[PDB]
Amino acid sequence: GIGNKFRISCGLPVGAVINCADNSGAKSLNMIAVKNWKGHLNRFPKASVGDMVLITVGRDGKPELRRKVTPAVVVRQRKVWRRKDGVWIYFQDNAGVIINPKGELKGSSITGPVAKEAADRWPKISTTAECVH
Amino acid sequence: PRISRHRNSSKTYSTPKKPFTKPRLDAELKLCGEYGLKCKREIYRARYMLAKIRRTARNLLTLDENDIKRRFEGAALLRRLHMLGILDEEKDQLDYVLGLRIEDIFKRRLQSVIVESKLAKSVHHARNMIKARHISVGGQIVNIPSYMVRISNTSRVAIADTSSLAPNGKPGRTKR
Amino acid sequence: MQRSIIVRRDYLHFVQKYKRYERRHKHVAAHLSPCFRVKEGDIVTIGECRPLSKTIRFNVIKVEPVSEAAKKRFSPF
Amino acid sequence: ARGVRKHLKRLNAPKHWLLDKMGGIWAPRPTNGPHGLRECIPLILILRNRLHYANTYAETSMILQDKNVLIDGKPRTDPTFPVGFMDVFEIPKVHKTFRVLYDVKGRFTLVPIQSNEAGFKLCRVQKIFLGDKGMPYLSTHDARTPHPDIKTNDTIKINLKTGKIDEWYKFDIGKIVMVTGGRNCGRIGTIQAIDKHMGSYTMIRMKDTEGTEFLTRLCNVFVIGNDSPAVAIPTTKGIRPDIIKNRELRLRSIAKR
Amino acid sequence: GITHDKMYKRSKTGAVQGKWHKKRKYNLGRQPANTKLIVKVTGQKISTIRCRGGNIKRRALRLSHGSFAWGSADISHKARILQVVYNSTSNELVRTNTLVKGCVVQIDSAPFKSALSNDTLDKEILDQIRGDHILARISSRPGQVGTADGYILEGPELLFYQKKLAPK
Amino acid sequence: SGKTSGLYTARKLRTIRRIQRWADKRYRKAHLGTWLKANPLEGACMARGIVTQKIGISAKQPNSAVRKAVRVQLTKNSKKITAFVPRDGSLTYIDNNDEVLVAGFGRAGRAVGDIPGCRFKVIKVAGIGLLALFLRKREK
RNA sequence: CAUCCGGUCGAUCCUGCCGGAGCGCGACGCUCUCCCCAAGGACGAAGCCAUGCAUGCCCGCUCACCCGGGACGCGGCGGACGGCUCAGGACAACGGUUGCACCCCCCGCGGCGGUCCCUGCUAGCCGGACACCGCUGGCAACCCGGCGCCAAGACGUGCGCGCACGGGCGCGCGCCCCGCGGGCGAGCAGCGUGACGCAGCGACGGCCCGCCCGGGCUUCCGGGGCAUCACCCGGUCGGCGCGGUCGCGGCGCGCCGAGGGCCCGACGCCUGGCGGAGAAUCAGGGUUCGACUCCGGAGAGCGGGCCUGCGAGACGGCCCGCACAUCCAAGGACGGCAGCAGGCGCGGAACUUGCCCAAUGCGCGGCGCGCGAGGCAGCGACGGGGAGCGCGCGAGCGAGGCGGGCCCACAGCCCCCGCCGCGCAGCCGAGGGCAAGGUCUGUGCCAGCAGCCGCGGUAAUUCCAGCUCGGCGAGCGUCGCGCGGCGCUGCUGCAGUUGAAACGCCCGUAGUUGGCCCCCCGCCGCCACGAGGAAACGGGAGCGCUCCAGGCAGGCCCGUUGGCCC
Repeated sequence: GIGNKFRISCGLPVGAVINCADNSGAKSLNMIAVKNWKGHLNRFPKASVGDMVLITVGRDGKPELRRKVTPAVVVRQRKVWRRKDGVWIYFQDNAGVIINPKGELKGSSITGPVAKEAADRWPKISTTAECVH
Repeated sequence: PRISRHRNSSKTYSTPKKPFTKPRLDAELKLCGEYGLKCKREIYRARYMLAKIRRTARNLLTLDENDIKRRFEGAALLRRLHMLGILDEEKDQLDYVLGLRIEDIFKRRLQSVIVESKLAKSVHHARNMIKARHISVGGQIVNIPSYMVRISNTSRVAIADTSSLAPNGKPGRTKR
Repeated sequence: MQRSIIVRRDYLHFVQKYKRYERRHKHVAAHLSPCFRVKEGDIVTIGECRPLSKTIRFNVIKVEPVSEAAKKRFSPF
Repeated sequence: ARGVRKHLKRLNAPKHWLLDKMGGIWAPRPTNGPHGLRECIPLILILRNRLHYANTYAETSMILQDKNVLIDGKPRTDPTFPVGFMDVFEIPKVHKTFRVLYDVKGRFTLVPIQSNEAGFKLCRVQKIFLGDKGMPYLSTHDARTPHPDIKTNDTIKINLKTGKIDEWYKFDIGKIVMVTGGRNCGRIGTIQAIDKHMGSYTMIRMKDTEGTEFLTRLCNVFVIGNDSPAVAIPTTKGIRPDIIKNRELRLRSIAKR
Repeated sequence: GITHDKMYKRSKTGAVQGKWHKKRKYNLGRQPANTKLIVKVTGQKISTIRCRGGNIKRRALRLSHGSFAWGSADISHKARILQVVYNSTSNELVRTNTLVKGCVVQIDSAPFKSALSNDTLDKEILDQIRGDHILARISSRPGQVGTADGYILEGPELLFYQKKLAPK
Repeated sequence: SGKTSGLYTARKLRTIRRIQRWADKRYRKAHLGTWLKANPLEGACMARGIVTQKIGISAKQPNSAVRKAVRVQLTKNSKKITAFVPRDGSLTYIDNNDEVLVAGFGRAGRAVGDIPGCRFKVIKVAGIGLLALFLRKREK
């Protein structure tokens, strides 16, 4: 991730199954946890766009990816979030792209629109995404 | 592509179905000793062609005498054998072709025609002399011992014009 | 079918490995004009036509009836 | 399959051209024109191989690159331009004139002819077309394109000078006729009979001069003079020499050799 | 990718056929150019489409007017062309006003009104000539040829067709 | 039995041959396709392999000897072959898990001689033919 | 193109299969003296690719250049042909046979050749409008910008005869039918008659027509296995009205019915399924195989979708989806060796990042270049063929070497010359089948041998050695497979009492088989005879490559040949 992020409403808590934008052969990613989360008692870890999330590929996914906690990045979220320019933005579906611990993406292509916050955090996401909105 | 593929080749030598028959094997050694043959492959080529020619006469046998095909093929088959000097000139019939043996093919050898001309007085010396090309068929020097001289060229076969007997230059030990 | 009949074409196929003939049948589709009144078991004389439909490249030019049903008897007409 | 082929392999080439199997992957290919591909021979072979005038295929193109050869009285120079049946081909540098004829075996032969023979050309009449704005027209075996009392199959003696109808050889029983296609090409005989069958492929029966009734398809029949050859016939008169008569000729040739 | 290739069709025995080739250009098909009646003319855009062998076809897509002929008197004149009445294959196409050969149409009687003065020239076309619209069917392929000529309906087709559409 | 011989019985004769031609064990092995799928040497004269272990097999009686052999895992099908190394003392030439080419004993998938369960035999070890090693024509 | 022998027993005769015996064609081991000829990364990976190359040719204009030497761009033609490989595809492809009165087709060849205008014309023949090129510039690269200017046998416009004319029209033969043409086997044509359109080509006449060369389809017959697949299909099957196409058609659409297939095996499924020409093996009949030469198909990582063109649903075009990549300055860019070498993966297995268009063609235009097509060399025991390792009393080379001659795109190799002259063998066996020791060593059911039967247990004809001898031969052994063997697949031509095997019995539908009998034709089938439809290939005529495997050559010539059959 690059630079200092800005707090944005964190739509996805743990347990949030999110569709997979990348063509790596995963269809739906199950969020085990959020990278960088010191949390208070009882608070489910929550993540927004541009946040790295440990996910597990579901039964529908190709077997090689399945059964390993893997890192991913949230690229779209249904929850409306306010940009510091007063733009309240939301997406049709919550989505994630599977990425190595370094930043490289496991899938060659990212499908559909991608949020600016993810695009700024990850340079590879910015180049791959056809549309950053 | 590559007309080298278009060029053709044929199997001229047939091995015995029965490989080890002591009576046939010894007779082949006699033929090899008497006619100065190099290996039993040499004999096989002659045996194959004796068979095919006799088979052609047998094919002509099932044709009526003077059948357009029978007359055309019959004339040609007889012609080639007496042209080479293998079959009796006067007979010119299919039945006489049926009696031909590999001895006739052996007699056509240039190295064979020399021992009858007394040039080398040994099939093994004739073979040796042909290798050094000291025998010429009518203006053609021959390095190969199976020239298969046609009947007319028996008069032509003689010691080579190149240094040998009645020498053009110095031949062999006189040279060396 | 309306304005269409199926013409069974009986024929023999010679086998050379065994010198016997095996009986075959080929059905052909023929467009029939109302001028032809056609009943099953009759014998028709078909002719070639530019394809009228998916299975019809043949038209009827003459129809010959037979009394009742003359059995079948595999006749390569 | 994509577009038109512009090559002809040596094995693909018709047998009549007699191009050697080895020494060449592919024979030359004719151009679309007066004669068809298997109904015509290449001009390059007629000079380069048949006459041996051109040492290489390219040096046959050189000979006609500068005008030096003519077909049917017209320069018609292209090297692979089709040269087919009854063609007046003349080499004026050699001062020789040759009708392209069919040999009894069936191959094409260049036979020397008189200047009077060069004066006229023989071509079969194809079916009359009614096109070109209703003006009646009819095509030839050489595709050249009238006289009302004429039918198909008859041979017109086009002059190549007038470029007009001259003596029309009507197709009827008893005319001395040549066979263009089939196994007995080159043989000359009067047509004994014709059986149409009112369908297609009219049968042709031909009595030869020696009484052997040879036969062919009615399309492959060429008229050669309504009465008399009316052409320079190569010295075989379509007698059909037999395989043994051919062995006699060959063996006397070897005797002379 | 439209094609009329038979490979994509099943056999007489209802059997799937193995696809031995990808779609080929020769068996290609092109979008149906639906000729559209302009209705009030207060535009005739006719397209031209490259064909096989560098040939040409004219595709009518919107047009009004066109040559018509009164077969009974054998007089032929251009006509304005009014709404399509009847399509014989669809009731929607008539309302849409797409033009295709076999579609019966109304035409203005004003060019052919010159025969009202004449008498005993049939009776049916006499009443249509008196009326604003004449019953007529199209005889030209508007889409392929690019023109939509037609014949004024006369006698039996007119008898059957009038019964088919006009009465309520 | 009349062996159906009528002028119109030519489908019956053909049908009988195709069904009863499968009875022959040799035609069955050749054209069933079962050998091809199950053959360690599937349509191959020979194959490369690693020696699983060097284990002698006791010969079938009457003959009594320990015929030194090597179990071999094939690179192509990962199947284990028991291959008899031939001649005298040639097992020593082989080391465990050495490259080995193995060819069938010559009975077309059948065991040859007293060796029990030996559909194949070793021809080459680590690039050198065992006879060449045996005669010392080519050393290891 | 007609052949067996070894193996069940104490012996015998059988059945029965095992093993030998020959051939082909790939691996594999050991060895090869040459010369000639020659296959060559198909074989469950149509897997992936670094590098270089595989389609250019000309000027139609030339204002630069600089003497027509003539680039650079536009312009024309070709890049669809050619090379590659069999992935797919089982009433399909492919082959013979048909049809287009259901059609499309550049070049070329042989012809026709009135092109309305209101007009508007410059028609002694016209416009504007750009590349190139300057002039300033971007970009890491790729790739292009703007400016300014000028061309074309480029393109746009444009007179031009009312048998003007592309198209598409409406209308023009008939009397039961069947017999003349411009016709045909057949109402097909080509127009006259009344409209519409204003198509081409026209700024160096082609509009157009035919022939033809290919296609596009189409007819008929042939066209894998499986019943542990018996019931299938639902635009599927007919008809009708449109579209759409080059065109016919459920080819798409509406509409209307109820079909179409099948124990004469449908449908479904599978295939380490290209098909035929052909190949291998062989008395006859069969069997087996169809990567590659020739032809036809089909594809160019995978699906689609396309414009250009006369023709491609093109991939050495483009566009997109899907993989898998490369360049990178991180912004972006840019792929495709089932072309040729060469790399890699894999497999037991398969060649040089080699040289030239001179032939053999083809592309481009009358004046010569382009081609990893093709040729030529290199590797090359796939294999085929020809000679060697002696001979002589002392006769003599060729294998080589070195200069020539000559060959060759140049080399080379061969051969011919002169000189110098270096002959030079292996690989399996001897108990039998099956050819060749009633010899000495070792060893002692060990080691080993042995396709098969068998040998080895301290005197082995069978092992390890020596010795001899045999068989083949610059080849010999080994493994896999096909064929023969094997009449052990049986149509010819097998068996079922007891060696394997008559359903326990009976009716029975398909299926198959049906006494005689009519002479005299009609359809059958059948048989003969034609006709027409590529060769190579198999055979075969003719022919001295020095002989040969070869090749269609050759020779003081059939009209020199190259027939003729398949």
